[PDB]
Amino acid sequence: MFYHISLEHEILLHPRYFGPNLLNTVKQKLFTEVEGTCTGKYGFVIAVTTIDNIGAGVIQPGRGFVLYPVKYKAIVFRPFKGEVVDAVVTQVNKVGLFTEIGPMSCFISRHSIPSEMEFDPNSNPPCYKTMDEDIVIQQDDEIRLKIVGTRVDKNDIFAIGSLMDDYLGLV
Amino acid sequence: MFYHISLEHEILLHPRYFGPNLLNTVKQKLFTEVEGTCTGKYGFVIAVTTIDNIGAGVIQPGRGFVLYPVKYKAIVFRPFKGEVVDAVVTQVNKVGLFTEIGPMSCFISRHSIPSEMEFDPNSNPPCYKTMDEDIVIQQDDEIRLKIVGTRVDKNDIFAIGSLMDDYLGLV
Amino acid sequence: MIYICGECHTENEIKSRDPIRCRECGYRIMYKKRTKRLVVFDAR
Amino acid sequence: IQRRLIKSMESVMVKYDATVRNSINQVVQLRYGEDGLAGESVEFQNLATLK
Amino acid sequence: DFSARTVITPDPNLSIDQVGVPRSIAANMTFAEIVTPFNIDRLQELVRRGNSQYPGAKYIIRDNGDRIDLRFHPKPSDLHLQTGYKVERHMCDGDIVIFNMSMMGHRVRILPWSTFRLNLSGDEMNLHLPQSLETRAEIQELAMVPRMIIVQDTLTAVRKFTKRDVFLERGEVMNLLMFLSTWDGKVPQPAILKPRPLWTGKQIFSLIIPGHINCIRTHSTHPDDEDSGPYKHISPGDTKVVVENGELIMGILCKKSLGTSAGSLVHISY
Amino acid sequence: NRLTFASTLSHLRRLNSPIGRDGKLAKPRQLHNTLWGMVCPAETPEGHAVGLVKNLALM
Amino acid sequence: IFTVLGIEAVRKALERELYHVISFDGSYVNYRHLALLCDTMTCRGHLMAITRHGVNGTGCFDLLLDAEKCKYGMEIP
Amino acid sequence: EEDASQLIFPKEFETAETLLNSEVHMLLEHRKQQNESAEDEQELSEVFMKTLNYTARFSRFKNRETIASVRSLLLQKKLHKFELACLANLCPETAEESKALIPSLEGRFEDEELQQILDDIQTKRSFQY
Amino acid sequence: EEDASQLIFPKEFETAETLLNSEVHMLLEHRKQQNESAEDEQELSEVFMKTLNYTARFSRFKNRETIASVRSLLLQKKLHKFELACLANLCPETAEESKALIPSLEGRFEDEELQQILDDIQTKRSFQY
Amino acid sequence: QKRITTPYMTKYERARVLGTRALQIAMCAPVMVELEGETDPLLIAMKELKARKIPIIIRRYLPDGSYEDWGVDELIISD
Amino acid sequence: FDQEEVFEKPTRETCQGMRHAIYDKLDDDGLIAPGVRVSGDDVIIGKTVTLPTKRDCSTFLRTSETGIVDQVMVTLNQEGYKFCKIRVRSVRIPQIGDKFASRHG
Amino acid sequence: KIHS
Ligand SMILES: [Zn+2]
Repeated sequence: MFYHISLEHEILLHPRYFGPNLLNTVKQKLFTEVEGTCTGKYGFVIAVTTIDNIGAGVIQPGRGFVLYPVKYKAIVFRPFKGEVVDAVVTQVNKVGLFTEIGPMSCFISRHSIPSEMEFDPNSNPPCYKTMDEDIVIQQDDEIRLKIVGTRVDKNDIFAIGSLMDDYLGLV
Repeated sequence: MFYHISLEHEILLHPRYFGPNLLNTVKQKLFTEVEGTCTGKYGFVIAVTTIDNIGAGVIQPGRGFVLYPVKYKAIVFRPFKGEVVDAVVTQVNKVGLFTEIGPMSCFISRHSIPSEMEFDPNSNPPCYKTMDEDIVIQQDDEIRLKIVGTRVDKNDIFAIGSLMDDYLGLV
Repeated sequence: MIYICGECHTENEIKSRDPIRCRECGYRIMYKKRTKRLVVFDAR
Repeated sequence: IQRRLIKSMESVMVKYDATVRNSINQVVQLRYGEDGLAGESVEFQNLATLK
Repeated sequence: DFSARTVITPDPNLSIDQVGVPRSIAANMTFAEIVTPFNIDRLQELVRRGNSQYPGAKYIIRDNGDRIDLRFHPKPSDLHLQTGYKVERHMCDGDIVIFNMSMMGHRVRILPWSTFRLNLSGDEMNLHLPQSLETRAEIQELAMVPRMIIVQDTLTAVRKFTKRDVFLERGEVMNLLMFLSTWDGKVPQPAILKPRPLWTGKQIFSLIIPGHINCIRTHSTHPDDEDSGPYKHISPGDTKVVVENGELIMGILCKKSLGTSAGSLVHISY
Repeated sequence: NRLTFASTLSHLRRLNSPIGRDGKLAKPRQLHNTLWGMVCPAETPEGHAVGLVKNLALM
Repeated sequence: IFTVLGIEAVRKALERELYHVISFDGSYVNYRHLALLCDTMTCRGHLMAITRHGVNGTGCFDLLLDAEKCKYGMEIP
Repeated sequence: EEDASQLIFPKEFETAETLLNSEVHMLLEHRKQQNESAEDEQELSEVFMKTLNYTARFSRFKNRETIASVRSLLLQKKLHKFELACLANLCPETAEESKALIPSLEGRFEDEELQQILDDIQTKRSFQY
Repeated sequence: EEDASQLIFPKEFETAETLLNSEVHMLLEHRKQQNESAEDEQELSEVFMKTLNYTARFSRFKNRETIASVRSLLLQKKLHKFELACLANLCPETAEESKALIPSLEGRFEDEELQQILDDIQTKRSFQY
Repeated sequence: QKRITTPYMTKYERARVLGTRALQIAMCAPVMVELEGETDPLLIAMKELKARKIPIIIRRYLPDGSYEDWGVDELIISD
Repeated sequence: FDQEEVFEKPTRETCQGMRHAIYDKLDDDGLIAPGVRVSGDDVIIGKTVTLPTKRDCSTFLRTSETGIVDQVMVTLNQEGYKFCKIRVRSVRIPQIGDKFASRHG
Repeated sequence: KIHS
């Protein structure tokens, strides 16, 4: 889910960037450190809107690197547990549907999929279709799923979804 | 340091030991599980004096292993931080004196040793002796040291000592 | 392996990593004649 | 409806004190069915002391 | 151990609790069993069979928890097992399976063909096998079909069978009584001894009724005025069902009398 | 659908009910009188999408 | 009925409405099952909508081993 | 220990205001425009591109006026901020769908009033053709 | 977060009563005797052997009577249980040595009274020859 | 003593007691009753319940937190 | 540019990663000729990727049905790369599990 | 179905 937050990030600036208008270098540096990354607590930081303020630069003893606490406004994508949200299917395998909820990728297990659905390796391309053929989930298909749980791995958030709940599927 | 404690240990008993007087098997089993081991919280369990009581055996569902909570009286060796205690030297190296405080082994760093002391590789056997030769620490020498800190590793407690404090040495 | 053109139905030998085209036609679809290893058929 | 009803009564059970309680241990009914009898063994009959 | 779903077909011969399963599906499914001296030889032979033969074991688990695949069979010594081991022997006859939150357990019977067999009394299903013995014992004690509780092809024939018109010759009676599991072994005395023996349908059905259960029911085509008339006990149309000492003395059975309801032969017997 | 020749013919003449506000407000699933001679009444897929998909009449 | 007669009266009214629809087609359901549903909804003193989540255990007793009863017994082997 | 259905989550996100998928696309577009031309910097991260496609594909509104109208319309009610974006992003067809997908709404919204809100969103969301 | 000098340690050890190095040897000997002969079991763990040598080497008392006398003598005073074994195990020569080695004693013990206690321990500890 | 639970044994208790005992029997557990060739472990435990020899003691947890120790032999089973 | 797909027999030596299956069915060109019976898990077309030694990525039978390849087609796709299609023919005998339906009902 |  998308939110508007005010976060704090300590920026490490090399003394080489102590030239005129060094604040510009700090401002542009913040567009690379917290931009495009995925903090495990607040989720993916997709973009940064503006900068609130830049704190005083404290020089760390011994290290010689000035620390600049800067406050900025950014939008994060934090998947809350037990939240239903639309997703896009990127691939389908016997294990289960592989979905894509925005920047992150959510995996759907076969057990979580309703029993009526049955994987078909013959059909080109693969798509979980039930016997009645009423509902079929192809690749790049907009489907709604509920995230039972989320786990953080290697500075990334991996989500697990399910469709056992009512009104989860193509609609 | 040696203490007298009453600990709790859940004993896992196989159904094969459900024969007559099975309580004896539980009693003898406790003399192998908590005996000779080294818990990281209470230190080395050098010996067990007696058994207080044996609780009711609860059968774990599915597993089929009956769990017997048993209370026993035992003596532990827990090295408290910042505690001065006698030690026995087991080996001497350029890095520093290697001591032995009962069941565990405590290592003394060269820096912690007083500056007056100087390692002598020529002397057979090695022994940290100062220039004045007044005090010499040979192997198997009873010396007093203060444990600055202790760390738990692989179910064992490793202690670090020092002799900078007054009245630490051969006396 | 030996293939068959889908237009003239003539044998044309095509090797590995070779363009698929019939010399007599230029036709771009080729078929395989048959395998010399026969199978067992039971009337059931 | 079937799924909804089960979820709202999944934790409802009869305890050893002949009382109906949920996971939170709240008393739903003092006695199961207000009588404390199973619904399978009961048989239909008409007592003839009122008609 | 979820199995591959397959279509369902009926099988009157199988008991309602029993379920038919093909060899191929049972081969994939495995049931871990703890080996004991009383059945040490049974596991010794099954493991020797191998995975190529249907009565085999997919894996064998030692006391330390190591699993050895039986497909390769590298050493004969590894094949040998000790007491207390766990062997994932393939499903065989007599095992308990559970399928469609209330689920009914069933006893698996191996049949040659592929489709599942169920004694209904179509849609694909997947049968689940309880690996643990504790839950297997619990399932067979409370989740079985008898504790959970007739086809339309039998009720229609039952009404015709119990009709007073139906008369069974000695030859016909023999075949019917052969299929009767709850038979004392003694042929009942014919209702019409002369000029030739002729057992009525009710007499054969009387042995079908278990024990001594008494109940009174009415046929669907039972005139209301018949009960008030003098012929209430002797029904002109045999529309009144009465059972005494487990014997169907009179009346044509139907869904009202034999089918599940507030009062019925099946309900009273239960 | 090339499973059967009849299926192929039906698919080519297949019709779809309107979607969105127009379809939502109306009752495309229900069979109307105007279908007489224009859209086959009997032919309709079975399921939730019953009556939404139809087939053109022969003539 | 809740705002006029109270939650207690709703329990009977809810039973009647539930039984009325169930008995309309001739089907019958045991009163104990029907009463349980009404009691759960009104257990908190106010009408509660049935859990809309609709996503969908023998632990009230524990088996304990006794050494006294194990004094007798011979191993099968 | 957090669950969206029960409206439990870290206290930090309480101060944050939710954003719509279509609205975020505008913010991403503003970020994309300046980076592409305003300053000579490295190409945007793959994460930024991935979310841009997701927002564009699921964008339920054409222009800011439609987005603002829905935001203003839902702000008048007691809708929680978490439900503000979730309802608009999901676009439930009817009131029954929204409550099942959003358990929170059932707590303080009736079957009739909410239906009058979802249908309003339908009149705002624009279809391709 | 625990320090012996400041008398801070896990609350569990408070109930425990300290033991002397020589006294522990007796307990180990009792454990050793039964295992060796009373029951046929596996040989004692290497940890048990290692501590047995440590206690025997640093055993400051010959028999139980000497151990009991020192324990009773120190029990009459307000000596903390942690200091009870530590003082006896260390056997400080003079009062000044004990306080520096044991910071706790300096809090509630004077330079004169404690000296009268350490010298008593000296009269009890037995030398080889 | 002072036990207020029903003297009879519930079906759930019977199923679990036999199941747990049967699992124990399969793990080389001793059998109190005489063995007359019954190989299947469930049969061994079934007759043990009939003879009132199963060592298992049922601890019924009351909803208030109290527990009552009811022996299988003490409980009245239905045969 | 570095890695490309090719059609050839995935020999056990030249190929590092492979799946346990019978490879005698494939011909010198990596394509099974018409008339060969195929049953269970069997490779019917040989494809390998020259990862930066090659890794096997052949295609096996979708199911375990026993069938005989009917015809084999080798072509060039729109991109110009070699492209082939093969039709596996199997005979199904009606059995107890097959579903039969009348013209109505 | 079964072959799958
Ligand atoms: Zn040609």
